[PDB]
Amino acid sequence: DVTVVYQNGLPVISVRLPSRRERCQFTLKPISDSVGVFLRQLQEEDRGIDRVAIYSPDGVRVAASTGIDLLLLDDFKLVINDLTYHVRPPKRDL
Repeated sequence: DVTVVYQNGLPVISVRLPSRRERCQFTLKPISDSVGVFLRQLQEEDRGIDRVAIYSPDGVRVAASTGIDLLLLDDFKLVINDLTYHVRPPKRDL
């Protein structure tokens, strides 16, 4: 799976990327990082990623400008190449 865990107050997203078996974790800043920033970090991590996107649980594409704080208010789907991951963050205030 893709997991979301808060460490030292910040969300840490751990992902399996297509080109290696070792998982990679991405620490994000909810107040300043955006969806698009995180997708760019993923692509920079693994050149074997041809395509990456995030969708709502209802399957609607999430805007790249959206803050990570808003994204982590509820579940989401993370598409990496031909795999879709249902991510379930821990629900926190805002």
